[PDB]
Amino acid sequence: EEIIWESLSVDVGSQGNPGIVEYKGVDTKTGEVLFEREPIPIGTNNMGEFLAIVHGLRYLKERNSRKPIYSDSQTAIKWVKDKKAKSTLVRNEETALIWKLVDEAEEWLNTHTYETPILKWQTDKWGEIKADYGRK
RNA sequence: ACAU
DNA sequence: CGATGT
Ligand SMILES: [K+]
Ligand SMILES: [K+]
Ligand SMILES: [K+]
Ligand SMILES: [Mg+2]
Ligand SMILES: [Mg+2]
Repeated sequence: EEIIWESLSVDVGSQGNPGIVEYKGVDTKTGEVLFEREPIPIGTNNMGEFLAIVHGLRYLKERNSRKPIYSDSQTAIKWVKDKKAKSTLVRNEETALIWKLVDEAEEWLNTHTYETPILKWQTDKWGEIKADYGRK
């Protein structure tokens, strides 16, 4: 329908999938970058999209903000709703860091509360989410 | 199929 | 063209 401009938008960026994963959150209205995660050497697109939403939840909660979060990831929105990131990525020494962060994000969700609406960014209608990395 |  | 996901 209408974009809710008073919101936080998040997105993953990667070099390969699986590959190097990062994410960022921006003010939907202004494009101001509000947070950026240091690149993680191996992860998946969906793991990064999940981490980005959870980081957004933590960021808004710390600031007493009731703004919604936009994500373009059907998968990550569902994983956050379920409090469970159902990634297929093998757990081995190479993937230990991303899996540690995902495990810690799930743990945060299981021990905290939030009312933040997590909304699907409608890329087909509105173009690329404002947190997009411009790499595609 | 749809969403990345 | 390849991959991650419901
Ligand atoms: K997109
Ligand atoms: K991109
Ligand atoms: K597929
Ligand atoms: Mg995305
Ligand atoms: Mg993007």
